[PDB]
Amino acid sequence: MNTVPFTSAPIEVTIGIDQYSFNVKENQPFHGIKDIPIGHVHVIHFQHADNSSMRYGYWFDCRMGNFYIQYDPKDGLYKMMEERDGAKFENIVHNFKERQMMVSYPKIDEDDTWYNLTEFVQMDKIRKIVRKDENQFSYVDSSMTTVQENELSDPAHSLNYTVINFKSREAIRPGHEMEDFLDKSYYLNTVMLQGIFKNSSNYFGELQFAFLNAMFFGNYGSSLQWHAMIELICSSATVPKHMLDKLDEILYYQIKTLPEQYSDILLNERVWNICLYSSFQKNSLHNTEKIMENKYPELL
Amino acid sequence: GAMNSSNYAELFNNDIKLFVDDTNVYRVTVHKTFEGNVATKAINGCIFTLNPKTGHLFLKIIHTSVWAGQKRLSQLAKWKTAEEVSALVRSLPKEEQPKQIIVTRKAMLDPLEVHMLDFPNIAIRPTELRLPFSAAMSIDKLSDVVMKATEPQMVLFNIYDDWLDRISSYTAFSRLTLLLRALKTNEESAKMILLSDPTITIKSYHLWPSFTDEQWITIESQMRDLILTEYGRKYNV
Ligand SMILES: CO/N=C1/CCS(=O)(=O)c2ccc(F)cc21
Repeated sequence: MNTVPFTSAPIEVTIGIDQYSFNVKENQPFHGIKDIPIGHVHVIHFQHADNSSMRYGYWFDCRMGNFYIQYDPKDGLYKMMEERDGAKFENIVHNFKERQMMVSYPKIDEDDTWYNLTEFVQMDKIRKIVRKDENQFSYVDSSMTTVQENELSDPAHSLNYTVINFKSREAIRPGHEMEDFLDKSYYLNTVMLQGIFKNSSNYFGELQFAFLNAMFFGNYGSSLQWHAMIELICSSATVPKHMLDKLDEILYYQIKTLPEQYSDILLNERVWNICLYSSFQKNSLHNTEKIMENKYPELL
Repeated sequence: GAMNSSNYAELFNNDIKLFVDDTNVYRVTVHKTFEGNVATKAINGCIFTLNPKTGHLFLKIIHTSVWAGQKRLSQLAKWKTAEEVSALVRSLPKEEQPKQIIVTRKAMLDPLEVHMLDFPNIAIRPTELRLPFSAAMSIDKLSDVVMKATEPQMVLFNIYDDWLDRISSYTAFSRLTLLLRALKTNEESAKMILLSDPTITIKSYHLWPSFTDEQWITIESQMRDLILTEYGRKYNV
């Protein structure tokens, strides 16, 4: 078990850790979150009480270093910062964990939600979508645009998700125009899986990461990317059987975890109706279809 | 974006553009089988690809063999249209290639866009106009070459005959769409108007009769009357 230590909490802020969240008052004595599970990536995220504009946060993995939060009053945000030292990161926290004012990462032992949302997500891949190589952790916020959005303006601050475009030469073989546009199997299996992603686990990893950025930060380009990666699978007649079964599980837990009041903006009617009811894989997503119908029957 | 009543004069400017109409590509007769079920029999069709400024018509005849052993023909027809339009563009010299292609039905947008990915700078546009180009097969010489074809064939026409010697493209297109709207609303009466007098001849190298200017005004009036009436005979007014 590992801990994210906070220098202090000078501005009132709602703090999220994975799917949990709690309110901290201005200058409340708060030095962190403990019992953070090893073996998964995590995200710690922030929404200031005064400006609900800009939800922002940090993807990190405790195995990759000792990470802490300190507020910067010039830039006006809680920053994740790195301190390599067992004669400092240990010498400072060992004092902080004698005075007990952290809440437990509050994991119910029956609960596999976070594992199920991050099964295929790996920090090394996050750090390639979010390019800032001097840090072991990755910053994302509400406003960051994606590479594909910028093609249609600061590159250093972009989300470099894999570009998917169904009406592109990458997607459409010359002479197979109609075939490839109505059955994207070529583009999914040859271009994307074998060529770009190398395997389905990397594909699912980016899909899961896009969903989580959409959910936690309201990042619109991430939501676009999540729906595009779903639609590319559902619109392929030929998908490995293991991928379909796993996709049904992935989507089930994402739909399960979505806030009920955010379905209006985070869920694209056209993609979901096409995927569950019109597409090649209409009959292959039983768990996802059942939860979508019992929880969001309006969208459909 | 889409073409409508507001940007109508763009059709006649000096940017090359083509209208593509696919309504006559896949044509069938419906009949009963010996067992009393219904079946279709395809007949020859055509793509109607028109330069509205110049009158040049690229009539690509769609021979029934192209459907043999194929499924979902109405969907295939749109992709076949787009394949042939894109082939036509590639066949034209660069300075003859269109800067825009306007499809008369919105279902052609995605098939044409995908077939034209190699031409990123040719705009594929829908239109809100209800153009009457389905009635092209009511022009006897066009119908005749389509039905007689025994293999795929491209036939070139000027759908304006010699009219541009005397009138502008705007006026020529207006006359054409009037004639075709009439032919579509009441073919028999439209054809009686045009062809009730066998001495106003159609030149061997033309599609329509050799009307004088004054006879064209009478003709056009008679076509308007027909369209207004049919609109009464239909809604009772
Ligand atoms: C008052 O804490 N100041 C600091 C900055 C120096 S550090 O890197 O050792 C550090 C580490 C963890 C922490 F929660 C706070 C601090």
